[PDB]
Amino acid sequence: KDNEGNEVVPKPQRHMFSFNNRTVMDNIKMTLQQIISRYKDADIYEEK
Amino acid sequence: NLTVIDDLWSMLIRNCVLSVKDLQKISNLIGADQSSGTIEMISCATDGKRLFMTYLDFGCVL
Amino acid sequence: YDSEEFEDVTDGNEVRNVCSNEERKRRKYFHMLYLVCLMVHGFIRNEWINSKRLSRKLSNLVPEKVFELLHPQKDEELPLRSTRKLLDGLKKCMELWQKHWKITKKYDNEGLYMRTWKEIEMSANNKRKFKTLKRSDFLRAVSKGHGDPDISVQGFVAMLRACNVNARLIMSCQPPDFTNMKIDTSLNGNNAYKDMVKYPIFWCEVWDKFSKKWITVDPVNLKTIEQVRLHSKLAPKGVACCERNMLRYVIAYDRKYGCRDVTRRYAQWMNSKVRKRRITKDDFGEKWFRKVITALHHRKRTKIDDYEDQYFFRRDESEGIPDSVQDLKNHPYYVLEQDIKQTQIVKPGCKECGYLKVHGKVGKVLKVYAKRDIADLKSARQWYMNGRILKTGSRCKKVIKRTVEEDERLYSFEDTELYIPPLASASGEITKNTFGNIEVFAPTMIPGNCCLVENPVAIKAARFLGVEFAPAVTSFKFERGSTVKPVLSGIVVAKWLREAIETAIDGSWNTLLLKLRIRSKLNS
Amino acid sequence: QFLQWCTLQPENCAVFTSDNKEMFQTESGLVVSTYSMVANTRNRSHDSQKVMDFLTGREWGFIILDEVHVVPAAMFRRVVSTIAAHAKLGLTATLVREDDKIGDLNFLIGPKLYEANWMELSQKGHIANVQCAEVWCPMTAEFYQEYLRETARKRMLLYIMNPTKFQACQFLIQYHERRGDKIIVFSDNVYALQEYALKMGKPFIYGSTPQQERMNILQNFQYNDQINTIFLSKVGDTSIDLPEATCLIQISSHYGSRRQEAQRLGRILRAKRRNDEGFNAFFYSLVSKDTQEMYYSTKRQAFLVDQGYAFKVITHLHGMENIPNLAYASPRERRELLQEVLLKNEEA
DNA sequence: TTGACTCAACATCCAAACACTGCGAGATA
DNA sequence: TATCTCGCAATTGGATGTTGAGTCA
Ligand SMILES: [Ca+2]
Ligand SMILES: [Ca+2]
Repeated sequence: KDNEGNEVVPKPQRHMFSFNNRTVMDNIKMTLQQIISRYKDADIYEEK
Repeated sequence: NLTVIDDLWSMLIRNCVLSVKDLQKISNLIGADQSSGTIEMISCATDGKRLFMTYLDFGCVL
Repeated sequence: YDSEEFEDVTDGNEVRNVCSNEERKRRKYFHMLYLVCLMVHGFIRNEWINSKRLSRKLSNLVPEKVFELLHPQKDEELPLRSTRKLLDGLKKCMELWQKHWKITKKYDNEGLYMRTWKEIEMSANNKRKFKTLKRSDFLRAVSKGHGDPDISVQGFVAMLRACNVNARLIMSCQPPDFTNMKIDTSLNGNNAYKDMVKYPIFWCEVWDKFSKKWITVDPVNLKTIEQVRLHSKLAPKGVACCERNMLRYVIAYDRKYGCRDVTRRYAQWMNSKVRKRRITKDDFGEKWFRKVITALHHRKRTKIDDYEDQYFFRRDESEGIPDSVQDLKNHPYYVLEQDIKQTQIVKPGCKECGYLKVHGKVGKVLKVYAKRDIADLKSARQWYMNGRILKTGSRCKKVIKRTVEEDERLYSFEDTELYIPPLASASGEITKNTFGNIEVFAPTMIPGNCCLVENPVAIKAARFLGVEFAPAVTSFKFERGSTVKPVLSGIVVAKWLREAIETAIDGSWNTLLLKLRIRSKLNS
Repeated sequence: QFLQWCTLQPENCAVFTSDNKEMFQTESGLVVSTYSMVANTRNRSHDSQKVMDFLTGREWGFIILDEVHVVPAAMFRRVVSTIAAHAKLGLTATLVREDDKIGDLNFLIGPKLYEANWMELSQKGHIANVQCAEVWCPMTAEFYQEYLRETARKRMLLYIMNPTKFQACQFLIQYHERRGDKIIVFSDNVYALQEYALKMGKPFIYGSTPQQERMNILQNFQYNDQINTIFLSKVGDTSIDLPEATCLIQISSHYGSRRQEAQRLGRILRAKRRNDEGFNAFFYSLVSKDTQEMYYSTKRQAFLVDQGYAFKVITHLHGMENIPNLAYASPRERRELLQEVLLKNEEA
């Protein structure tokens, strides 16, 4: 809500992760963004 | 003469003290774009501080 | 905050032409403002160039031999030989300036070349960090020999000044073009930079006391020295190049903080082409530009100015009639026969002063007249509107139609006389027209012993004082339906009643009281 | 107000006035005219005479009339004989009219077919339930003795200028904004209107106001929701009635014209129609006690009982004691309003 | 590469004086 | 029948210049 009872989206829900290693950060970032891309593909499939 | 000065001082629309509204009436009618806060003459004329101008103060302004 | 710091990393896949009049005026104003700012920049930079701390350093760059070449002995028999030695020194200075600078930087964004209106519109859209350049930074850059071509030439002028030669900084001011009325003002990207930098914005002029002429020097961009007669290597040529370099305000700054408009030297067609693209094309812009120059011209006139003015006058004499019809539209000196207004005549005894070959038609030719030989005529009514009546036995010079038609006669200024209205009487009574008003379209039309008081309440006042006046018809309001209306903007009273009226319209204690005293001695 | 909302195109219906010169004897289609132009002493220009000549020339097959009772039937009969028409129509408003002479305008036109049965019309949904109320605001002892010393008009200047009226007005103004209802106040006095319209911050439509500023408020009232309290004199009610604002406040009332105020208040309630379930159209009157205006305002409410509208009395609503924004509540502001009214009585 | 056409949609210039209060509608104690 | 109010009466333009786009020789 918006402090009264009318719905809003002031911010989007997100997760805060902290990384310490660089190779693993590169790998997790590339994997996650690739999953995001495949997900766009699957949602494109589903919205039809 | 006193009669002439009172006549000059009695050229308004009351005959009681020259009020701010009376000075305003005169200044507005003779053409004067004067702000309500442009008392100046009348404002400074007030010797005893009662917010108006009596005969003696009018005489002293003249 | 958290999204501001921690950047979203994602893979979002994804497979006519004339603006409004408001924009016209906004472009004219922005053009002026921008020009002024540029001219002030040139003034200040010229100050910096005069820096003593810098000149003592740059002086050491010029060998004695070269100094002597820059200040040759006056040669009586043939002053040209001295000019020669001067030019050789300037050339050698140009050569060693290449040695001095070494690093030249590119312009970050179009430098001071002309920007498009679209670019100016979108520049406000996105802010950008700007590395400030203080006077000290400028001096350090010039001494180290690091910077864009503008800073380079500026340093060069500073060097010449260090060697006590009379060297001007020349700036071709490139404000946005207020004549370009297009909405979309896109430019060709092909060779954009190379075409932009094909001609310079800053260069140098050096006074040659032997031949008495300014010598043009661009030691950085075109790397030449020329003695401009009719053609200059520095004026941009080609549609591509003139999209970012429109030559219209070439400004000269000298050792002594002078400021002179020097476009005439570099513009072949000042009076026909360039004038169209300058704010000076009309009387207001003329005065405005003269005001700016004067504001930037911090010295007395010299004999050199006299020489340069003679040069400009000869360049004006020899520009002559333009080659094309368009360039004679609104020309300051000439008019085509076909452009003489229906309300104009050729002054007696005058004829054409030249012809125009019309491009596109074999042997087709137009008659060109000097504007000094065209006389403007007005009708009797129009002259009265200018406070003039016709002389006795004046004959009209032209007859022209109007609307329901009507044959109106036109007269020249010489056939007209200044209208003098009758004086006010002793009591101050004015003589008025059939409507009970006095018509006052020109100062002349006020009676000699009278004055005009313009005020929304001047009538109420004069009526209130019961004094003698006349309402003043100062113009005519044209309004809806079909009907003209007189504009009674005030009162004509005798002169000795002015302050009475002004009190009446205007109204200290004494003034207010005295006006009351009068109002009463008057009513009864 | 309607004929363009209606199918009528005024391109043919030239309006003739003898001042509003219009196209006569050339109108391709129907015309709209008026009794004053058609036949009256107000034949200022011969445009009316030419319109009548054209009316004689063309056998006008039908005639539309609106409120002929006011105009004497003599001109009606004169133009009936002059034009020699085919048919006419009477859109009457009253059962009994002054034009019921020996030659009845009925048989001059035709028989009766329908009667404006207001009990059938004024109850099915248009007025949205009139709620006639009169706020009985108190008066003061300084203005009462100065009220009795004044007579012959210069005495209404002490009646309208009351410090508790500003406490009842700013309370009903803030009360209607909490319910989401627009307010359309009415008055009679000219000066006393600008003094109550400038201090509350409520644009105004009054006498001799330019129309460029008059239509701008109507664009800020029909579109913008920030202007829910407008102040109209007698021009903005006899020209255009607003179908919005289900809360009406009467402040300045004139004697005699209490039926003319009833015709003005009735045209607002008839314009407000949309058939809502609640649709409570509140009417208030800030009447001060023991003044000569509230006893004439009872004649105005007596006309509303004749129309069938219900009238109730509200002495004070339990909520005005909790509003700190009521001007002239403090006795200092009541003495400052007393000096401003004493200067107004010295000017009038 | 040049400029003189034409087209169309605005923009811009320029002409240039009647008065002002009476008088009937409705309504009015 | 005397008294106010108050409305009512008395659709700038047309000629000429500027601008950019486009077409032609
Ligand atoms: Ca007084
Ligand atoms: Ca005093």
